[PDB]
Amino acid sequence: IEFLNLRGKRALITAGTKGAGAATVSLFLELGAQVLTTARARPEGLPEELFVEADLTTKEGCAIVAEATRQRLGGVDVIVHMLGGSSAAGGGFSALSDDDWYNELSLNLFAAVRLDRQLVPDMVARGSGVVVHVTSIQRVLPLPESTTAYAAAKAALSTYSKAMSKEVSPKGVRVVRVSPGWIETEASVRLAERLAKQAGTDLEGGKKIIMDGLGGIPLGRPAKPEEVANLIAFLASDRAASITGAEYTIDGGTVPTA
Amino acid sequence: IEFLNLRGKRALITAGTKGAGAATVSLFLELGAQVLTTARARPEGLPEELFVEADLTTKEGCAIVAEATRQRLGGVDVIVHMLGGSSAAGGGFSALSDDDWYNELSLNLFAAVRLDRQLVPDMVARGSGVVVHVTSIQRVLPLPESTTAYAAAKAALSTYSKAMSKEVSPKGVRVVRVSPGWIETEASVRLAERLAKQAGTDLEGGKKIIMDGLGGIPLGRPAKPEEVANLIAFLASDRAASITGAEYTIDGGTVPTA
Amino acid sequence: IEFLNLRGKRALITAGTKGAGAATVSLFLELGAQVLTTARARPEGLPEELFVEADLTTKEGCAIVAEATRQRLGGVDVIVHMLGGSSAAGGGFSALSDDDWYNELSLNLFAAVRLDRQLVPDMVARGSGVVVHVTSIQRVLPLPESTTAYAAAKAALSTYSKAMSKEVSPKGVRVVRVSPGWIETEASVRLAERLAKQAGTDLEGGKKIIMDGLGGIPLGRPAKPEEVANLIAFLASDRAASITGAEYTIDGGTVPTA
Amino acid sequence: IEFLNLRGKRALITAGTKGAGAATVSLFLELGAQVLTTARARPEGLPEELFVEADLTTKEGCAIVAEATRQRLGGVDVIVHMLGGSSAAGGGFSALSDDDWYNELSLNLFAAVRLDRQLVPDMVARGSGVVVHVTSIQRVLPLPESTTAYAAAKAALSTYSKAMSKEVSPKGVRVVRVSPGWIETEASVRLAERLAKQAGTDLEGGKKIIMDGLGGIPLGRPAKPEEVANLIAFLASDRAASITGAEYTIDGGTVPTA
Ligand SMILES: [Cl-]
Ligand SMILES: [Cl-]
Ligand SMILES: [Cl-]
Ligand SMILES: [Cl-]
Ligand SMILES: [Cl-]
Ligand SMILES: [Cl-]
Ligand SMILES: [Cl-]
Ligand SMILES: [Cl-]
Ligand SMILES: [Cl-]
Ligand SMILES: [Cl-]
Ligand SMILES: [Cl-]
Ligand SMILES: [Cl-]
Ligand SMILES: [Mg+2]
Ligand SMILES: [Mg+2]
Ligand SMILES: [Mg+2]
Ligand SMILES: [Mg+2]
Repeated sequence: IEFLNLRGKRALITAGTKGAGAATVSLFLELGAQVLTTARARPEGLPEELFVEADLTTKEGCAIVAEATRQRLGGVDVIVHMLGGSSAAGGGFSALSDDDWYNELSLNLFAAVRLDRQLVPDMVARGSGVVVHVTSIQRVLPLPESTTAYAAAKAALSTYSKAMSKEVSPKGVRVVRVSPGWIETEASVRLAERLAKQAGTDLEGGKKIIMDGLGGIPLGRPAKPEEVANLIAFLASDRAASITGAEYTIDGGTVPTA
Repeated sequence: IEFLNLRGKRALITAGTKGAGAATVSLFLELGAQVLTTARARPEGLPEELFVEADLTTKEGCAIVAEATRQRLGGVDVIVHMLGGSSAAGGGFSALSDDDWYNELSLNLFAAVRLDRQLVPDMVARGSGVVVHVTSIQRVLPLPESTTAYAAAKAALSTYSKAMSKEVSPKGVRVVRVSPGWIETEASVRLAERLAKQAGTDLEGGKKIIMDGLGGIPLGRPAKPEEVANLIAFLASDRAASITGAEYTIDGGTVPTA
Repeated sequence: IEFLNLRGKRALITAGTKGAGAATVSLFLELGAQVLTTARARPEGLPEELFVEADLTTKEGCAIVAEATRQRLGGVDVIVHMLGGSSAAGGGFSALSDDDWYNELSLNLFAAVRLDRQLVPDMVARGSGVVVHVTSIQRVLPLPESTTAYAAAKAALSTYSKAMSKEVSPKGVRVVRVSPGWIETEASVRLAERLAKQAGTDLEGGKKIIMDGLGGIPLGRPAKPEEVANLIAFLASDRAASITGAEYTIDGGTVPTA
Repeated sequence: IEFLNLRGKRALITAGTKGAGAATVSLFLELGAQVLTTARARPEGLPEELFVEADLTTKEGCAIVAEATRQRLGGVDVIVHMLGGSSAAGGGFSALSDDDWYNELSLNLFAAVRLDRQLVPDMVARGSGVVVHVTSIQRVLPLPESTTAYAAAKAALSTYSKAMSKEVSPKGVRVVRVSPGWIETEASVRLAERLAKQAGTDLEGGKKIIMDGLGGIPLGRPAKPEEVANLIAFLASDRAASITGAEYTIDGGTVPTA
């Protein structure tokens, strides 16, 4: 039995170069979806048809991607908003400049907002489709050292997503959130290695430092990119037709409240 | 590609006679699981090996089922606690007798507690497994007319489940909650028909009365039993290995908060 | 200016022998309220008129207190449900017996339920009054070692309280929850001292052990009994006439989610 | 007994011209605080020393107010961030322009962020003080017609506030949120009257239309400006010394979840 498939579905998945983005692109293709993804620069190995080059942190980039989506897919059945991250330095709330706030909002909130504004009305007119906003456990569990503005932007995204669900769910478009905790990437593995040029070393000890900083991960490990992809594919499928306006956390139990 | 399967997995699914319980039993069997389910009386059509007869609202019934599980399955990889419901009359909090409170707790909370106490330690010793507590959106969104004690019992279940996840997730047993809104069953369809011997009639109008009572369902319809089964099977599978200590709501958007 | 007073108000405050219970009794008397409080045995120093002797963990005790309230106060304007606690040993969920579950529910949930059932309808008939359910941060942030059933019972209480608020708030009775974190009592100070007959000693070090177990208290200290009383008196006063159906946390920031 | 006072305390209360802002200014002055408040233009009746003229929706305005605070108060013990509102038209998420998003963020989020960045470090250096972020129930309960961006901005504010509390609470500065539902103002009373030039008329009927739009208010009426002021004064006082990192909702029970 083929429990789940995405055959025929046209999907825009933002930021599919690496990490969970790449894993989600890869899984969607496995499941039969036609995929368009985005990056500032196309990675050398993958088909030109799969990528549109753009800076989604700018309104010009969003305009380009929305149009490319229309031209390449002809329409969208699934949007997965994966673009996100934080580049702010540490030092707490008072070390955040106007630039930092603008950067955090542009990356984590505005790309989804701008793309949705362009693409969702057509989905509503058709009367079917799914939008997945990838938020972050920091939206409920903020970590202040360098991610105060990151957390705030993800909280804006989460509530924006719920608001949109209230509007478009009655019209047949589902809108869900996926909220990951720590995801194991090349970047994070190197971060774990880094925290070992400082006191300690062992890598495992480095990962422990990171996990303790989150308040501990009951599962004892971060999520793999493929595991985030798994949840997103499930939510985008017809096996999830009654799921909308909800946030599905994938964090190994990190968020410690019920 | 076979995205999801449950081959080899041994599953206890409580209360599998009808509704979402029956749909979950049916889906698990489709996906290759060995299933044991429970009811006060076996339905006439289905194999004797599939059912254990017991009253899970009593501690004797729970003792019987735990032992039957050991004898028939030899061990458990997945427990899905589906037993739940409310038999209290209306009249608000002051119309709830001591019997009503006892009944609501015994049905919605104590069966899971008693079974988990017996079965989960062996899963922990093996170092693998999944427990699914089926709660209810009323645990966060209580409706006072007849379901004040029902809501309270489901809230106890939800927090109990989270507590257990904190303890056993580090030992390799995942513990998740599935929180349904209104599920379309034979009982509810007849309820919709009933609210038409009162003012109105149209059935569709009857379902509207029910949905308005919930504060509205953005999706515009209740969940189907098969849709609840879909989510439970996903959570029980290895595609969900990083998901624990979380509650996954399936309610068409009913809960109106982010 | 006398910002706040409780002159003329008749208050039942359960479990007022010590800790926050005693501090709340004391503050209410300071603010002009007529108070009735409860204990298994009256403390030697305080007026007989102030206390009714009863075991509120039994339905007989609740019946006695409700009647004593009617006889001594003639009516109730404010009920503060402070009775709560946990006597379960450690060992996690599987070490909880049927007795443990019964004890936790009887102490933390059933006394409020039984008393409310008797007393609240008269408040509703008058069309004014306040009920304060003292819950616990464990209702959202459960700690599994010895307090799995305690957390579950407090979650039941919290959702029960919200359900009741939906019913009686439109009739002019406010129903609010106060959710304390760690409260500094004689018992807890001795617990801090105890964890020093084990590794360490310093008392301050003992309090650190406790706080770390909670995941840390940002404020850096537990709440004082008087501080819990402060919040309860505010909520019971006419300065809080628009506050109902809400839970007010007093925990020095312990709960780490927004 | 003088339960509560704010004598000696120096308070910046933003946006104190009308509504809850004016009521909070008035109450703080009653309780002995030295107050500085803000508006685009000073209302004709009140002392020049009480107001600084500025447009807090701009970074220049925030710079002006922070400096005026330093000159007029010499230091700040309490900041109450009351500035907020929405000017977006209806039409749902797709009717929100880039200007709308910028306006909603600048008004509801950025004024607090910019002021806090300037003023909070000095409070931290002193080791005492309170910051109150006035959010909105829409941060959890978003209403999509015209307030999608408003809700998102208030959610950003709420999580930002929690993040800051984690950082500065250990240093002796408390950071709390007050989350109002509908507040009765001149503007809203006229809105109620307006919805009567449309179908209906009765004013009471107009207020019913508004309340139904919120999903109903169990209390049956909006909060008064003075009632919001009451809660803010309590939270700013030494009677609330153990309350930090929490959000206190004042909405007559509107938010329907526990
Ligand atoms: Cl990677
Ligand atoms: Cl496939
Ligand atoms: Cl929704
Ligand atoms: Cl059925
Ligand atoms: Cl299969
Ligand atoms: Cl967990
Ligand atoms: Cl004490
Ligand atoms: Cl007084
Ligand atoms: Cl309520
Ligand atoms: Cl006004
Ligand atoms: Cl005063
Ligand atoms: Cl905090
Ligand atoms: Mg910076
Ligand atoms: Mg009854
Ligand atoms: Mg025990
Ligand atoms: Mg607009």
